[PDB]
Amino acid sequence: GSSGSSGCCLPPATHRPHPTSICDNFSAYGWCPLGPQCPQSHDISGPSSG
Ligand SMILES: [Zn+2]
Repeated sequence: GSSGSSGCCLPPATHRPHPTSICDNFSAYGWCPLGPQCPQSHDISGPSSG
């Protein structure tokens, strides 16, 4: 297929900070019974099925 722009992502100047541990509920489900207080991080990436 067509392809031009080589992704408008930030330079390698510095690698972004990585999480310590993602939750199990908010991870996929999206919601968590602990809310923001939850000790685990809640990062919504957006996986695919299939
Ligand atoms: Zn959680």
